[PDB]
Amino acid sequence: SLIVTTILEEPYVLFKKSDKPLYGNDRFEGYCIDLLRELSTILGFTYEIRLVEDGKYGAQDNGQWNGMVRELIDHKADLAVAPLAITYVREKVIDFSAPFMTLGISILYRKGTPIDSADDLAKQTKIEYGAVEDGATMTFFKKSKISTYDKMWAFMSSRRQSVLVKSNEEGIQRVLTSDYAFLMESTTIEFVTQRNCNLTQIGGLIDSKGYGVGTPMGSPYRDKITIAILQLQEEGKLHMMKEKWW
Amino acid sequence: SLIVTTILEEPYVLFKKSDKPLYGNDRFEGYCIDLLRELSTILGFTYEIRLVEDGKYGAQDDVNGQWNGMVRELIDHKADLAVAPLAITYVREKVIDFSAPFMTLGISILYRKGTPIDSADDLAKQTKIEYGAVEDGATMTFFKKSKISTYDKMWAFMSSRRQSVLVKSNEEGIQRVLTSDYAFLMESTTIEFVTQRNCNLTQIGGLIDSKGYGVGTPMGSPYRDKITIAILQLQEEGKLHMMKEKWW
Ligand SMILES: C=C(C)[C@H]1CN[C@H](C(=O)O)[C@H]1CC(=O)O
Ligand SMILES: C=C(C)[C@H]1CN[C@H](C(=O)O)[C@H]1CC(=O)O
Repeated sequence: SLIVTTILEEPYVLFKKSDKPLYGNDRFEGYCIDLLRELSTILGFTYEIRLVEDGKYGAQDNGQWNGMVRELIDHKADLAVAPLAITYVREKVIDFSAPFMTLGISILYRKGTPIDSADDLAKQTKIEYGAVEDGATMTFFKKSKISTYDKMWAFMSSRRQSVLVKSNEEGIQRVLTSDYAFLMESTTIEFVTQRNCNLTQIGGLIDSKGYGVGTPMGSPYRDKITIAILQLQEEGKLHMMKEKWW
Repeated sequence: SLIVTTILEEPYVLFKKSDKPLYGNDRFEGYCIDLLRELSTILGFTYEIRLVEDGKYGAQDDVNGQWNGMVRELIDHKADLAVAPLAITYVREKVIDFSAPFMTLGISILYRKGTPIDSADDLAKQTKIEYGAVEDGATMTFFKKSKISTYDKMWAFMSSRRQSVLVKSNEEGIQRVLTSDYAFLMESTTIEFVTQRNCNLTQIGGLIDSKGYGVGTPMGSPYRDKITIAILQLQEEGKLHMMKEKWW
């Protein structure tokens, strides 16, 4: 039996709503749960789903790793199945399957302003902007030497206290209730904009990355999961699953 | 010193044009060459570029189970890396390893502008307009393996007309499109290069699937995750994007 570490994030993983109380794996549904189930069928493993205790994805603080990334490092889990960005920093410490979805950083804002691009935000200060603290998105800006993104980070880091948030939900509410643009992942933006008609992605994608299944470094499951993902992708299951949940 | 297998394909890999004949790695330029050089700098390896002898990418001979092309080179440890527009596929992954993708693309349709043909389904449900792909390439293999109804049907068509509608290069496919009533199934990245250069050609519909190109290594090779890590760095600092801009 595999321990599968995950995190609450709609529509990837959520508590299934029902009257009768649900137990163990039944409690969960979502794109990632469907994925996990499809993988389980192809590969022939059983599993226990567990929500990462510290509720973090995985960042380096003292140099300590946290979240689902730490769980894999310490062998406290076999797989991480969540919207976990495949990144340089994470890849040095864990392994990732080939990506099951592709995405990019982009901007969440209200409809019908003059704001048209990242550069439009960067060259002003009236409209505040930020991102989830210590997430892949934030780290991209923190490390970027592209001139526009450098400026944005200078803005964000200096207003760290007030513009950086602890979740996508927190960021979304900010956008809805104040003059604020949220830097978030395009896949999540798409879900949100379908459900709030007054909101909209601004500009295009700022970068490119994927979500992958995480495994402890050197794990034999890696390429097995990779092969499974490619199979699923080519036969259009991954696509149906996106269509289902979006 | 690493042995790097590759193949001539614009704008990924090409012979540098010059009066004086050039030697070794100097002979080559392109997106993939730039990539290889950037990887070499990050990882600190030296290398020798070699064009794959049989001039194939990699399919399994379905009579005798022999692999060919760059995939075969890696399997046999005749090379350390394959750097080319080598699609990361289910069948190939079972026999070699791939880095994380340096480019994302998908199968699409190259056709002439301003017909009623709008999708793969439109092609599949007729026979007047012929269609095909590079023989034994990733695109053909996708249709050959697909259980999607429309694609299954397309493969029935193609395989039975194997004689005449499957081609040996992108270039051959393109000439076909230009000079007869034919739609060419090819990779979207290549479509884009081509359409920028022939003003009467266009992409029909959207992407039929999604895949990446990755650097190939022999299974269990340690180079894998090193190269992957290098690719993620290059992707995150926007160098991969600049490189595409440069060559397109
Ligand atoms: C905090 C969110 C939910 C996570 C999700 N994926 C990204 C990650 O892998 O860290 C983060 C998005 C972001 O940083 O904007
Ligand atoms: C025969 C072309 C040039 C190659 C290139 N990449 C794909 C591959 O990795 O096989 C093939 C495209 C295709 O099959 O349409």
